[PDB]
Amino acid sequence: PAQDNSRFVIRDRNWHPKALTPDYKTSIARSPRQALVSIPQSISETTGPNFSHLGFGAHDHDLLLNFNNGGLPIGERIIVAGRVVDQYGKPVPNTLVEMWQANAGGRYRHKNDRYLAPLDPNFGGVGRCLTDSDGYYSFRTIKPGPHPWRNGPNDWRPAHIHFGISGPSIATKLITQLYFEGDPLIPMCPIVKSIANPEAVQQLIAKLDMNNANPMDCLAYRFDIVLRGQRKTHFENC
Amino acid sequence: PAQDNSRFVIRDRNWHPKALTPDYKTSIARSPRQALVSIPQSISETTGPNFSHLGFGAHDHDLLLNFNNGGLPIGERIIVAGRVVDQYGKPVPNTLVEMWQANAGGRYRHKNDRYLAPLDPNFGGVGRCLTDSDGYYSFRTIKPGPHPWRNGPNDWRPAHIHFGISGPSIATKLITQLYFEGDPLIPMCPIVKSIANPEAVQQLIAKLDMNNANPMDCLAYRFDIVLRGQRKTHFENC
Amino acid sequence: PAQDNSRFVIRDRNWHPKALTPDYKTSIARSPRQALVSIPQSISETTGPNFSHLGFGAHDHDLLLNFNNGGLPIGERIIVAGRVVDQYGKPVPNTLVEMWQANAGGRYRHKNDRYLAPLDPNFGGVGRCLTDSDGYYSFRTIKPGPHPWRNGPNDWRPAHIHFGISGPSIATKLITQLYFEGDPLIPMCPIVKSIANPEAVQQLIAKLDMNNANPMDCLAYRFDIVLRGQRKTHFENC
Amino acid sequence: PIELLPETPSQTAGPYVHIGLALEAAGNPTRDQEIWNRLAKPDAPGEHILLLGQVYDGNGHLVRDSFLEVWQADANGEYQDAYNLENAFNSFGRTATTFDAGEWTLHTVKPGVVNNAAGVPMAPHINISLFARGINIHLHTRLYFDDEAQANAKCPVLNLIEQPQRRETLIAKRCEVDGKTAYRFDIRIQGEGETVFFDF
Amino acid sequence: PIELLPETPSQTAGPYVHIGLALEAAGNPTRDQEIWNRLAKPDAPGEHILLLGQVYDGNGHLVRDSFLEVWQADANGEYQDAYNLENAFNSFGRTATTFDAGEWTLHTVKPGVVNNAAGVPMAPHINISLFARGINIHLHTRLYFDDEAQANAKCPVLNLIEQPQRRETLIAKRCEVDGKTAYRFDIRIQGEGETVFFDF
Amino acid sequence: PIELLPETPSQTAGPYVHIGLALEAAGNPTRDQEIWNRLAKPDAPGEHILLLGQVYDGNGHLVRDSFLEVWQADANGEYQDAYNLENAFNSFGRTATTFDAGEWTLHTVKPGVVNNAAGVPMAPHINISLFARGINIHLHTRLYFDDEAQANAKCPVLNLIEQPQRRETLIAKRCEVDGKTAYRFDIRIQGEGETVFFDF
Amino acid sequence: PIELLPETPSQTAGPYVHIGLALEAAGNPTRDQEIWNRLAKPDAPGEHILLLGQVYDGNGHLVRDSFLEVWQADANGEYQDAYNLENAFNSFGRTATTFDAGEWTLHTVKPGVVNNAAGVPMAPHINISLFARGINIHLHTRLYFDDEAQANAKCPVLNLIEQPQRRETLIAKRCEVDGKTAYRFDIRIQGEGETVFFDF
Ligand SMILES: [Cl-]
Ligand SMILES: [Cl-]
Ligand SMILES: [Cl-]
Ligand SMILES: [Cl-]
Ligand SMILES: [Cl-]
Ligand SMILES: [Cl-]
Ligand SMILES: [Fe+3]
Ligand SMILES: [Fe+3]
Ligand SMILES: [Fe+3]
Ligand SMILES: [Fe+3]
Repeated sequence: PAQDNSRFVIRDRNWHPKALTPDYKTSIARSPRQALVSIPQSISETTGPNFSHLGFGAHDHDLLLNFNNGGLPIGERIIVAGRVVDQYGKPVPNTLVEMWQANAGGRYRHKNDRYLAPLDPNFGGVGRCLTDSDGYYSFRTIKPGPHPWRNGPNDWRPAHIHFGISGPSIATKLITQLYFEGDPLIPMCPIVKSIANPEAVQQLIAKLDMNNANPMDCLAYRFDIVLRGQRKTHFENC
Repeated sequence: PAQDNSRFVIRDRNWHPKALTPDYKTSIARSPRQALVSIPQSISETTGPNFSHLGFGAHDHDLLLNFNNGGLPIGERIIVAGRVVDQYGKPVPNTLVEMWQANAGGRYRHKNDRYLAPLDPNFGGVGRCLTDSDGYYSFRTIKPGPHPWRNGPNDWRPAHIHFGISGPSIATKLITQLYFEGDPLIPMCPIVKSIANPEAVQQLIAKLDMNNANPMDCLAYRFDIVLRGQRKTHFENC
Repeated sequence: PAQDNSRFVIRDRNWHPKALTPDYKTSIARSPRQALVSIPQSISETTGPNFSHLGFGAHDHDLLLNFNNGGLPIGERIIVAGRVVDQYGKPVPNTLVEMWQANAGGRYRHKNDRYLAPLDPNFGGVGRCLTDSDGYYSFRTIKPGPHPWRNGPNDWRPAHIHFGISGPSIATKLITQLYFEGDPLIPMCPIVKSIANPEAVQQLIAKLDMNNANPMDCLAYRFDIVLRGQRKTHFENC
Repeated sequence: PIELLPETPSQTAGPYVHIGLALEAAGNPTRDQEIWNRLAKPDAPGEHILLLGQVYDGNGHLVRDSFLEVWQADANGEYQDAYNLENAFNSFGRTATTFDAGEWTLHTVKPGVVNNAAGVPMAPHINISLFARGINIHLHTRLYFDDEAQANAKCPVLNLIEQPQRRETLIAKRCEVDGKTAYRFDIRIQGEGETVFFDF
Repeated sequence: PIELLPETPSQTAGPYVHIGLALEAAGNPTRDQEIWNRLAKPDAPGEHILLLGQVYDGNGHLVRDSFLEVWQADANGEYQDAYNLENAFNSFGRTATTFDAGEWTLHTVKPGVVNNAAGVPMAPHINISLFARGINIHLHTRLYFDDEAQANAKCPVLNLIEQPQRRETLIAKRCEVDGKTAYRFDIRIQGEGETVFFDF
Repeated sequence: PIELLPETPSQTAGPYVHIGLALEAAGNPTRDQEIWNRLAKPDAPGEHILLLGQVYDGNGHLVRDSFLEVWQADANGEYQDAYNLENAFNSFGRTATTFDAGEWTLHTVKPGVVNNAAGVPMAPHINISLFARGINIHLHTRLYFDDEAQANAKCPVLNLIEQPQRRETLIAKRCEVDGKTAYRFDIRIQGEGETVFFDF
Repeated sequence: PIELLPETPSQTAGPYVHIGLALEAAGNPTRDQEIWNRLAKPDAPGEHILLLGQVYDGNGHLVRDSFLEVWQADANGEYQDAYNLENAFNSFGRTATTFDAGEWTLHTVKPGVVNNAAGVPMAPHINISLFARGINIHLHTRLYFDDEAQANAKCPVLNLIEQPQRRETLIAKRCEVDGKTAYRFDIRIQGEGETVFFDF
């Protein structure tokens, strides 16, 4: 079983996006109006699943091969890699990183997406990876395309990859989005801008990583993830 | 009996904290949602109690002695002094200044304060003082400790002393909080930060006042209060 | 037995306070007037006591409990923690850190302290801690109050905690004082200002460390210590 | 334009207000002289009334830690500013809600009519200022009386409330409590039936 | 003061969350191993229960694209972090609301009792994280049980909710579904009966 | 050029050093294990000696609040770093001057000869560090023995003191105190007969 | 912190101080009224005394251009601030050292006892401010009397001087000059027997 022997740095909820961010229209009716109730951390909050023994398929991290229906997907071949650390700089090893994204034309393989850009018969758009003993993960994929959506009358998501990271506890678990260096859709996006602090937004922007590219093959982007800092309990019930 | 003979500069309700300031959680459900109704000033608003003839005990302004149970309170001995003026810079003589605070450990002597830092048997936490004919008041006390509170999961009040000042009318009556120079908790407090203007926050910070200190005895802090400007009526009902 | 196997970076005696610093009056008659005599480092200078096997009591590092006379001390509950490293940035494991301080009111429990702020029956003022295998130490205490002293006619120590750190040799042994972030007494103290470089003074200021605080319980301050750099001998007697 | 010194900004009175401002309520020993909820000694001129009320947040829940300050004319419609516990009557008082029932009480006389600055009579009223944890600057309101319909209908201050329906939030409800004339004045800080609050 | 690396900021999970996290519900093929809504195989120890609920927005309308992650103790009150689809019991699971009825289900056992950090027993509960389009950072809540009324009344987490009426929002209602103990736990994100959400 | 992290700067130990570092002296209760002035248990090898001395400021007045730390080889000229109050001998000790007489005392053995880094024997010596109110960084010195004239004459550390007259400030004076071998080592911080202080 | 107007900084009185402050001693004509060295007319109450002293620099050499201002209580221990050359007694006076012998004199009465601010009796004393070329800010000292040994031993100001030997520097020596009680008070600005100077 799991034990309560750690504490996690309290979240800065003005660094994160707030609940009510009206320019992102769906958040209006889907945001609480009451204050969140602060509770102290107990074993319920400071523990969480470890996926070391989840069975991973050989292509789970590789979106160029995990939806093979006779060929390679069309689009910019890229590696997406990085390190998952906590706020103290400590690697987060053997942690689950999941990702999902649209195809090269901004079309999602989801029954609810009727955008007129076509599906790619060799692209599904889901991956997962356990971090290594040093906190590293990597994916191989196609760079996604921007996506129009029914928010404002001419709103377009920047190219983006959705990420889900478990970390060591249910307190550290995070869902976020990766954006791409220099994309001029980024400052126009009301989802991006649900984050008030521009320095926070910068933290979501993956950087072109030529050092990690395969020549004549695929480019590479770096996306590092910082989860809440973990420390030992001290001077508790004494 | 009191007369209608003066008008008070209208409040700047963007200088004062707004009613709704959600990081201060309790304000969410205790802020009106309708606009305040502006009314002209009449004798009802422009008069107020004069406390010159209230009977003040010898130690009402001295917290080192007003709760004597056979010793001195523990903690940093301080004079808290200043002047009450209005916005025109005019002194406010013979006005009621009241104050209340936690002990040295951040413990309030109030049944609903269950913070685990102990009470101090020689410390109550309450004082009052009428300003003298030139607008000056002073207290002697112990510097209050920071106090944790159930807002966010790791929120702490800066050291603070609550103040209530009557002034010449119910229009000028004010409750506020004094903070102390250099306290690094100040910028992190959602009660302080209910004030949107940083220059307004500065008006609440008492300054270390070495010139007013008793050597080998007690330090001193200076806290001046500005109440609404009072002017004569002019050109009314003509 | 100890061996001569290391050399320590020479002190910068313009970084440390000079011997003669006349605003600190007691230094006038207790500073040598002849130059120090430089001697090369030998086994006498490059070894020192290891305190791993000294017997530490359960509360030697906890001032909230190491002077228990039937209650908790009054004042602001705090963790004082940090790391001991050398100038190369190398951790100093299993080293002796000792500390002593006044109570919440600036009163020292010492027969020659006759300051009129009362003693606290549950507060002694002394702690010790061996650094762990990664260089970390921590104490739990009450934040000391400022203390007036007979130097100039209105001089007050900032709140401070005295520190002694053994390190790997008598060459590294150091006594210093910790001060607290934002304390406006700091720039006015002739003991602080015995240090001529303002950047040296900054190295003595503990920082409020919210991430290390126990919510609803105690705050925390971070104080890291840098001891002389230790290197191997090289090219000696050849 | 002309800028004066800025007013010292407001802060919440906080949950422990009572200890500085309502000593009994905190669990605290009182001093010899306290500013409290008895505005009229038994021998004051005018009609002796008990005032009571409860305070509700925007979720309909009792505000048990609120503190009220009141200012009113005597029966003759004059404001008595020389505060003194020897006086038959004081125009100023303080009260607070109990940590159980959440009810405050005031012992006073019905105020006489007072004119506005233009000479227009206002309906009899008690000026109220409301303080509490979560209230960053105090809320101003007025307590009028349901047995003064004629005067209320003509009050130049009530007539400044654009919607008539909102005027009713300021009208205290007459009853009897143990044979004495009483009025209930509930305050709703937020939402359905929100009490009118003033700026002046 | 001490400043650490800033946490990577949250973003909405988005409407297509099912693509990466609920593969069936998206309409896509599943991999051989999936994290889903069966925390207990028939052979697991404890009382086997069905959980179900719907999720409402501020207008009273179903959230048909929401995604829930849960974390609960086994029947002994111990958290099982070694996630494995070979286990009879996993402490963690995932479920989603159908785009049709808007209802999620979970197949699990009732959790045993867990103490808080101070050693006070918490009523049996399931920790829930709610994700969806329009939800910028996930909402944390707890599902407690209406057949644990006496434990719930002593829970030190429930007692941190200041108003007793808001605690009700966390209490799942017991029923029977096809001969199995079941509880309904509906979530109201905003407005009348808004579900209590936690920060920790 | 290469700059490393700067050393944490020194500060005075201050007048109340004893309370953290010499608990008896302050008027304070001691803990079970203390670092003090008995370096050798009665059964340690070597010649058992009492060391004593007083400390003078630049006006010739006693420094009653000084604190000394000492480091020395055992009789065999080896440094015993594994500090342990069970040990027959420890190479480290602490002492202090009484608030009356101003005299400190150490109970130890005469140290054996130790070689410098070049292999040259140094005369028997005790390394001393002196702390006090008004001393901003501690003063390093050495205690040599007047009955080791041959060795002293040849010490590569004593020979680094340019003036011979100053070497004599480091030579402790042999006596007997109640039949036991003793040496007096007075320190003059400043002025006539100023003790040699070292930098290393 | 609070910063006030800064005090106008001191400068030396300079060698020609006698021009403005000691008109005779300069060699210049005096005005009709001069502040000088007779604090008592023959008719003043108390023991009449002559005071004299010389002033030495750090080399043991006379300061022949020094100027002293004194302030003392009358024989009853009361300070007389209403300066008037018609008074039998003034609490204030001025004197200077002759360019020839280097000696100053004052004609006064022995001051009575004055309590400190805490009500503890101070031994009889004269407050002195010393001015001269080379003295950038004046030096404050006190002249106490050797026929007050027992009072001097209890003086709370003398007892602030940490070393008993330095207190001696403040004790004037009683003699007889032409049949009058006299005391010598020499001042040594620097070095061996340096006179205690105060800050207040
Ligand atoms: Cl496979
Ligand atoms: Cl690995
Ligand atoms: Cl001002
Ligand atoms: Cl560091
Ligand atoms: Cl309850
Ligand atoms: Cl003495
Ligand atoms: Fe407070
Ligand atoms: Fe998306
Ligand atoms: Fe100190
Ligand atoms: Fe000149």
